[PDB]
Amino acid sequence: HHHLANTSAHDFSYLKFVYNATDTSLEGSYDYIVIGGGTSGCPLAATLSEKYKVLLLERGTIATEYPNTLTADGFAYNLQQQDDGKTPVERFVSEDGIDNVRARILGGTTIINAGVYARANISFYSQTGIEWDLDLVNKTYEWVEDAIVVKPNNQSWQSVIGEGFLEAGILPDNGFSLDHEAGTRLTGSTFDNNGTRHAADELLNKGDPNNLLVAVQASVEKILFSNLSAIGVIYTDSDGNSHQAFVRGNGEVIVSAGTIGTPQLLLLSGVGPESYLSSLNITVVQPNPYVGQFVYDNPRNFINILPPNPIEASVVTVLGIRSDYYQVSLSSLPFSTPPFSLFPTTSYPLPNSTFAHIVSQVPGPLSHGSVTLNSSSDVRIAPNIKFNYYSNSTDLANCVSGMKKLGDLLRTKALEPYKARDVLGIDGFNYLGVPLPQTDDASFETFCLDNVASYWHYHGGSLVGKVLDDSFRVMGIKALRVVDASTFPYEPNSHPQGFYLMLGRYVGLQILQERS
Ligand SMILES: Cc1cc2nc3c(=O)[nH]c(=O)nc-3n(C[C@H](O)[C@H](O)[C@H](O)COP(=O)(O)OP(=O)(O)OC[C@H]3O[C@@H](n4cnc5c(N)ncnc54)[C@H](O)[C@@H]3O)c2cc1C
Ligand SMILES: *[C@@H]1O[C@H](CO)[C@@H](O)[C@H](O)[C@H]1NC(C)=O
Ligand SMILES: *[C@@H]1O[C@H](CO)[C@@H](O)[C@H](O)[C@H]1NC(C)=O
Ligand SMILES: *[C@@H]1O[C@H](CO)[C@@H](O)[C@H](O)[C@H]1NC(C)=O
Ligand SMILES: *[C@@H]1O[C@H](CO)[C@@H](O)[C@H](O)[C@H]1NC(C)=O
Ligand SMILES: *[C@@H]1O[C@H](CO)[C@@H](O)[C@H](O)[C@H]1NC(C)=O
Ligand SMILES: *[C@@H]1O[C@H](CO)[C@@H](O)[C@H](O)[C@H]1NC(C)=O
Ligand SMILES: N#C[C@H](O)c1ccccc1
Repeated sequence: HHHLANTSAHDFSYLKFVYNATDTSLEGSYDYIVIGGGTSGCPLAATLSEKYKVLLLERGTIATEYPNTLTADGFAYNLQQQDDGKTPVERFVSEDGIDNVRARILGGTTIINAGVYARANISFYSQTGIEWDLDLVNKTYEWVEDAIVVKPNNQSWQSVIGEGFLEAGILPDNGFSLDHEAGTRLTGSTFDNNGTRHAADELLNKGDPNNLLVAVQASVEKILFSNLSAIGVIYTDSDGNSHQAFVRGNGEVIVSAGTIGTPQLLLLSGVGPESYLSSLNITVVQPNPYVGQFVYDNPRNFINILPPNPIEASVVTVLGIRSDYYQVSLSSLPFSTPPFSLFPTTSYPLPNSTFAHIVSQVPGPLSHGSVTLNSSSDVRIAPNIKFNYYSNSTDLANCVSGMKKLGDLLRTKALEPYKARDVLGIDGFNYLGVPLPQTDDASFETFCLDNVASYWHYHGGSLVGKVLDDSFRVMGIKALRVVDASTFPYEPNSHPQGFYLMLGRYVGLQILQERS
């Protein structure tokens, strides 16, 4: 409010200091090296560059190469596009069997995501026990929001869903608010009112162009070490040739390669569980039993309704929040090619008309799994990942509560106009896929287990309190930090990009304050 961004084209001014990793003149010594130009990595690198020489290394290319990443209309397209190793969406399947994606592009997952912007639940900070500078946290949210967050305009389906949330008892009406609070609200979006996507790469425009260099298609393969200290990285370019870059003096390497990429790189570099790394004949630099451990994926459960008259497609902006479930709905055109991981399997029925995807998210979650290496040498080979969905019964109980609330939502007068048949029950809707069950808990448990998908908000693998201290330093190693979604075991809110955008700059400011 007051400070929020305006509608405007995507600002690629920063491309004036973006270079192909094939350029050997980038090799040398910097004050900071940031690995991964994503949600946390971009504002971290921009912030550090205000005073110091920074090299940001990103394995993907620049978003201008894939224009459908730059509009709200292109959201499904990037997920429908086949993964050829260069596309901004990298496809994967967890060992649980659930299809999923991660970003491979400068800007990270903010370039492919659903655009929902929220600040962290204000209780999160005290829950962590970290000594946060809370005033600075809030100044930093405003720094991000001034650049890339707007108040969304009205969308007919979002307004329907918001009336339904309220009628179904998800109270109070919070109006327009960026805050994760119980009740129903319109939140911010990183899509602007013209549908232009804004993203973490635009925060590079706040860096000092004399101090910040960005290398794209830079695949960082290994952290180099010396008092055990990180001293640099090895990265390879798109032609396959290798390159080295180093930090100097009191500088530091920061890993911002995401929930999947950060544990992978730590393990490949010999930071990780001693018996596991020894089992792979990877030389142990720093034993730590928790690298790649405590990896979480909040479950998404859903139904799809097919209204008898067309509904307008929308981006998610209206949120229904309770402590035990977070709910939204997306409306979408039909398609004959599925957006990968929207549904949990490729063998899911295709919609022939417009549909509403009505969704609940389990908080936490309490179930967790791990990231392990698939290759002990090649960072381009994706690691194995398993989330163990619903292995914790509290998660299953919370999904049951969310699914019952979705039942309530389907029974509201707000959603009544979208039934195919004017009958009393919710079997008057036409469904794509499996409808909601029956009244007893056992049928809701079965529905939750069988039809789970990824919410895409996975986190963990390099936790504060396990791998990192409260300053995000890797314990036992000087000049090495981790800043991204690998760092916390629970969500900060229903939609975490806002927290991790903030976190990139905030830790950058903490580093600079430490320096001084
Ligand atoms: C489809 C989808 C939709 C989403 N929608 C929303 C939403 O609407 N709202 C919301 O709040 N959250 C959303 N999220 C979640 C949120 O966007 C992510 O949790 C968050 O962006 C993760 O930030 P990160 O910095 O941890 O990772 P990333 O943003 O993915 O950054 C990691 C970067 O590191 C790079 N990298 C990895 N390994 C290496 C390496 N070895 N060398 C060099 N570079 C490397 C990657 O290419 C990537 O750019 C969505 C997620 C997905 C998948
Ligand atoms: C980098 O250069 C190689 C040729 O040496 C080219 O194939 C590749 O597309 C370039 N990448 C970018 C991001 O410009
Ligand atoms: C930070 O902002 C939130 C709103 O997002 C507000 O509730 C809180 O009081 C603020 N905290 C401080 C320390 O200013
Ligand atoms: C590790 O190396 C030893 C030889 O030093 C060999 O016996 C063992 O099979 C190797 N294990 C792996 C997983 O490569
Ligand atoms: C906010 O976080 C606190 C502390 O973890 C939790 O008790 C509360 O339920 C959360 N509120 C919402 C609306 O998620
Ligand atoms: C690597 O991933 C493949 C999937 O293509 C899987 O079949 C294989 O078991 C994995 N190997 C290791 C060592 O993780
Ligand atoms: C679930 O998680 C909680 C907290 O982490 C833990 O106490 C419990 O043992 C786990 N398992 C089940 C089945 O609740
Ligand atoms: N992330 C996120 C949004 O909530 C979302 C967007 C599309 C489908 C499900 C959920």
